[PDB]
Amino acid sequence: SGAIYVGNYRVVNRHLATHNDWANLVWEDSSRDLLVSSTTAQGCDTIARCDCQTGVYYCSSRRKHYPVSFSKPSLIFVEASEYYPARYQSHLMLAVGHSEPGDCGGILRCQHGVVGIVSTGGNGLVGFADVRDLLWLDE
Ligand SMILES: CSc1ccccc1CC(=O)N1C[C@@H](C)C[C@H](C(N)=O)C1
Ligand SMILES: [Zn+2]
Repeated sequence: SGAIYVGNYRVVNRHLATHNDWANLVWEDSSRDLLVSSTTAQGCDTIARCDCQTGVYYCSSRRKHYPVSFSKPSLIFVEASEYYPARYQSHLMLAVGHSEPGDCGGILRCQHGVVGIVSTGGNGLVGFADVRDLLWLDE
C-alpha cells in the first residue's frame, strides 16, 4: 500500500484504488497502473522533474529503505494477475531489489523529489510506475 499526496491530488496504484478514489477520479491509465483522485487537504509531497536513474525506495515487506539503480521509463511485458490480463505496462522502470505484491505503493525518491511508486516485481526485481512526466500534478 501507499500513495503520493501532491497539491490537491492523491496518486495510487490503479489496482489498489478505493471506492473513494474512483468517486473523486481525476485521471487513470490501466496501461500504467496509475490512478489520481482529488483531495480537500493540501499534500505533503513534491515531484521530481529530472532524468535520475538512481534513488531510494521504501520496501514495506522489510520495513526499510533501499538504494536502487533503475531503467528509464519503458514498455515492459507484465504477466497476468488477479488485477490485469497479460499486457505491456508503459512508463515502467525496473531495478534489482526486494519486493512482494503488498509492497505496491512504496515511494521511490531521488534528490529532486518523488520519482514514482512500486507497481511490479519478481525474483530479486522491483518495478516502479514513473510519475515525473505528469506535469499537471503541480502545474
Ligand atoms: C511489487 S509486485 C510483485 C513483487 C514480487 C513478485 C510479484 C509481484 C506482483 C506483480 O508484479 N504484479 C501483480 C499485481 C500486483 C499487479 C502488478 C501490475 N502492475 O500489473 C503486477
Ligand atoms: Zn532526480
